[PDB]
Amino acid sequence: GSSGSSGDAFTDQKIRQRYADLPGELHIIELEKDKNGLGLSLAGNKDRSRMSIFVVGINPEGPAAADGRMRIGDELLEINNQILYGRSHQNASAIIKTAPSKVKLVFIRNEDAVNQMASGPSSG
Repeated sequence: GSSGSSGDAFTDQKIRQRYADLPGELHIIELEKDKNGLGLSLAGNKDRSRMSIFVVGINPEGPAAADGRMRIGDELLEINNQILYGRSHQNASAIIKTAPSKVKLVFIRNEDAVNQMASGPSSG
């Protein structure tokens, strides 16, 4: 009866409570992919053993920049109903690419993150 794959584990209430243990503050903002998409610089945690996608940059041409909500230090957790926790930053971007114009980004804001992140995308 109009019912298929059930799973309310991606519900905001569950998202905030799931990462409620984190020190920072969960910040869920919707950014409409721009001509290029969600242009954000991701980088693994200083220590490889520690997996975590941080924001060491926010493309001034992307949406995140236009909105003016996302900042440096945010730790992406989920994107378009897809948990990134554990996966490599590279993956995250991939998920967004396949995601539609509108994409729900669920990250955390911690003034200590900047100290945790590696801050080294090594692009060029």
